[PDB]
Amino acid sequence: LDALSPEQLVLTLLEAEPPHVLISRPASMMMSLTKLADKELVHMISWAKKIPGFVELSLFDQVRLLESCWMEVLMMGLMWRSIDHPGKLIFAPDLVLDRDEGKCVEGILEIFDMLLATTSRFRELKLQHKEYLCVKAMILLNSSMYPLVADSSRKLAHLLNAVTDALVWVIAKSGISSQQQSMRLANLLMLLSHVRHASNKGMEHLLNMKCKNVVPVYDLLLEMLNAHVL
Amino acid sequence: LDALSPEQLVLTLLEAEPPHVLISRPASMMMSLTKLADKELVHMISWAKKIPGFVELSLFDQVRLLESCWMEVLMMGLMWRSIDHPGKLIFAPDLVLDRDEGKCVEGILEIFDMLLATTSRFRELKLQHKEYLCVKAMILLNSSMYPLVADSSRKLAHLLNAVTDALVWVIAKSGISSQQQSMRLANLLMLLSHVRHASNKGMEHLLNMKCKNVVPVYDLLLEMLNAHVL
Ligand SMILES: O=c1c(-c2ccc(O)cc2)coc2cc(O)cc(O)c12
Ligand SMILES: O=c1c(-c2ccc(O)cc2)coc2cc(O)cc(O)c12
Repeated sequence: LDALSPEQLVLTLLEAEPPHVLISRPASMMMSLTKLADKELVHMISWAKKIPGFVELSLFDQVRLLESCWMEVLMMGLMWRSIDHPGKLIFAPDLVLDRDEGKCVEGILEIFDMLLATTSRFRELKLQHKEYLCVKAMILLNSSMYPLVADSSRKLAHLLNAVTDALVWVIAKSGISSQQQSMRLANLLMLLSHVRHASNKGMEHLLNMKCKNVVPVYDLLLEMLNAHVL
Repeated sequence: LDALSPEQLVLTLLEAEPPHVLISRPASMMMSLTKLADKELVHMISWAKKIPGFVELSLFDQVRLLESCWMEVLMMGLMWRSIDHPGKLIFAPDLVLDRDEGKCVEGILEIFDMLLATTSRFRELKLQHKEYLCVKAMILLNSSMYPLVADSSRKLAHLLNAVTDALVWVIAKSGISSQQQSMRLANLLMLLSHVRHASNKGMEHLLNMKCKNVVPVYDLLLEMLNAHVL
């Protein structure tokens, strides 16, 4: 029970943060974004396994959550990396793209603008480091409704409730009024729907891409998940 | 300021609820769903105009919110209508479909299952009538980030904050602990991302449909919005 205690949970999530990922480049923008995502997924899996209680979930729930959440978690990390730089998306060290470079690939400008506007909202709310760590973990745990709708099910609700309690604790430490605490929790959680919207649009765009101009991220992810079951 | 007061706001939303809509039927499932949506949009516009402060927003914000939110608001009303009936989707009086009827149209079963699982989550949480009225209005107001990221912008934040305060008031009246209040607010708002996910999948499916087997809902909606500007 103390591993899921707020201060301790926050500090555990801080140490599970993924490393810096480089594209390390030797049709090009899409190849770079998909190659980058495949490299980051490796570390996302590692991060998930470090969230207190995640590996105590059934294997079925662990895999369903990872397969559903990947673009959302990737995009939430992108938004945190780009928070202090209006008009820029810091995909990686590295791979810094300006909004206007989205004009070169059909369908991408729309996705860049949604990403930049969501990032702007988190900048305006002055998202804290401790709040970002809770939110990103909530994105993985709230990704698939199925796992919630028995032993493993009880557990997922409990785990999502503990991260939420941590977020509530972080907001209370800010010293603001009870009304303002309630409002800040609502403003942050309403933004989760905008991160989900971006991920859905990104996935739709990727699925509409011609196979030759892209790394097959999803199939590579499934191989990773099979590789981690065996 | 008292029009946006919690008890009064809830009671105003209750009276702005749309009427029952019938398909009134004289390739068929998709025609029925799209004909139904076009009829409901007429009343959705009317409902929006009755939410305190909505018509005080700039015309640009009113139209952007309506164009972005339509499938989400339609689907949240569907989920409320179907809440007490596992395995059934009560699209309208009527037009009651069983989960298995989704098997007949390609791509629809996936959307029916997401709708039925989200509906199941709201049933498990025992969503109250007063909570549903606040949530549906929050779905319209949180639909587009753009309008938030000056006079009309200030206003949208204020309006979204008032509905949120109403929801917080409703949850507090339930008598549960402060921790439980925080947790219930989080559980409901996290479900908004699942309603957004369903709407995105529904829109993608509709856009992939062959024009002859569907009513052109979106173009009809734009005509309604132009018809209401003029
Ligand atoms: O944003 C992305 C990303 C992406 C990559 C790394 C990140 O950290 C975040 C997103 C990957 O593939 C795409 C593929 C697409 O077709 C469209 C997209 O917007 C993306
Ligand atoms: O669910 C819907 C609805 C719909 C209709 C009425 C409602 O109250 C809610 C959703 C309309 O068009 C679609 C069109 C689609 O291609 C797929 C869908 O799932 C839908």
